[PDB]
Amino acid sequence: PITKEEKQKVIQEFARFPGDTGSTEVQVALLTLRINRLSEHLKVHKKDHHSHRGLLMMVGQRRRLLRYLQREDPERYRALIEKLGIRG
Amino acid sequence: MRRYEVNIVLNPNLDQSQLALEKEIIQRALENYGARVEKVEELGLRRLAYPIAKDPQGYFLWYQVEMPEDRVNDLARELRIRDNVRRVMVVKSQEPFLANA
Amino acid sequence: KRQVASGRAYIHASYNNTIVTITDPDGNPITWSSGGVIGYKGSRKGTPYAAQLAALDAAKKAMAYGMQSVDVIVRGTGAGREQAIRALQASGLQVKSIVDDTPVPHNGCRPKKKFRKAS
Amino acid sequence: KAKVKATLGEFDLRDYRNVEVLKRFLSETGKILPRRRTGLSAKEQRILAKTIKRARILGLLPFTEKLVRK
RNA sequence: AUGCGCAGAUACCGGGAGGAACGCCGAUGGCGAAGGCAGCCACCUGGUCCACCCGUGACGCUGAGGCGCGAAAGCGUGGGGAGCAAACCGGAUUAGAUACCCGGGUAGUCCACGCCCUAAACGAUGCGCGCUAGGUCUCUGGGUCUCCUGGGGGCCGAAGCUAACGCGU
Repeated sequence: PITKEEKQKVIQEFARFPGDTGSTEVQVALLTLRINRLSEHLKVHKKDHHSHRGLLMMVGQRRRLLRYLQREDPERYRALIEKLGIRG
Repeated sequence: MRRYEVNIVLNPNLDQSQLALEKEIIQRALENYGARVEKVEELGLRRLAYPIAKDPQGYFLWYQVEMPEDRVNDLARELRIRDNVRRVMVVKSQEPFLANA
Repeated sequence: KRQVASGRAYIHASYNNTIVTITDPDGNPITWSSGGVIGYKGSRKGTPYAAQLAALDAAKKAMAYGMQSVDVIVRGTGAGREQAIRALQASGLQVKSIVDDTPVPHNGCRPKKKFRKAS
Repeated sequence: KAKVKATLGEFDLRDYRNVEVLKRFLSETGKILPRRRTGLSAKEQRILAKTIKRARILGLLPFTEKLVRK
């Protein structure tokens, strides 16, 4: 899965400041871990459609957050996709 | 890497040598797969509630172990290629839920 | 023929017939009987009375081998279960102990339309 | 009747080796007893059914018995 | 009655092979968006509920088209094949019986991969949010644990609604 220290690594890695757990960039990073792990799972378990529905939803929730950032701060919006390597 | 309970039921007709040969064949496999061993409990001879491999009884091993989760299947796979190995039942360890006081 | 002091009486009690087999302590048949083995034919072989005749026939045939007591093992639920049992008790031939061991799948094969009507 | 919970003190109903306790939860035909009879709660009985089954696979408990004196 | 049985069947005991389905637990129970999901074990993975009140700062709702999922039966390729069973082959029944009952039986039911895209796919009730008495049973959290307080499942039913039947936090 995804361990507390794995998560915590990624939170720190992205947090806008010390103690930030809920920023738009933290959220988008945490989502991306999940999507990536989940994507790996599904390339091997092609049949597991119930999970693939989870995936569609995460991806949705990602794209929505990104649209938000992109509109509030086209700058850190660009920072986040460089760092993550996605949406384009 | 998480904590499990390895159950083995062994053939009940073994002299100290054939018996402790199996065991060392087991401790081998166990190590070889990543399992350090917390507690143990050799309860050996117990009377089965139904005949297993034609036999009215079976010999009971019980390790408690930590090991890498992804090997746990592959271990018990191997663990049971032996003939005097009659059951391998490996179970994720668990908080002891209780009733009555 | 061999002496078998005691052994086993199997009642196979179906809706359509009752058969009784009597075996030595190891379950090898000694003698048997049934509704057909007595005079009856078809429908009557069911009937509690057929059961009686058959149990009695099987017992008397078996006392011939000097058999004197038996364990009973019943299988099925069928018009003649208990007559077959009461018959062995009343046959002389001492009944040591009755067990029901009717088989039952732990959910297994699809049954015939006949025994499925509960959908 | 009596309730099979009312006959015991603390027992780990996740302990699939304790045949002496675990066994008191089966019928004479060796079938998992209803809660009507066990006097456990839903949650508990769920964990019991799970542990008994384990015991069974291990050979320490019956799947069935023959009913005596029918 | 067809049928099976003296090439010894039925019943009974021992050994083996195989396929399919999981008794009791089992619920008026639970999970999932639906279809749907039930022996046990591991691993991979989806959703969701509670407490803390810590982070972001309206980032929300819905959703034409698109894309994905979608019971059964059916289609293709390759396996499998125990039991069941359209068709079909017989036996009865009948005024007749291309049926109901009985004995057989192929496709199919099972697996893998690719199709099909349907249904009484039903709560015959689209999705979200706010508001408007209560009682009682229940699953699952939390608390100061008579109870109080979330989230599910039920029934009775304030106000109200309804052609009525009913519906009714």
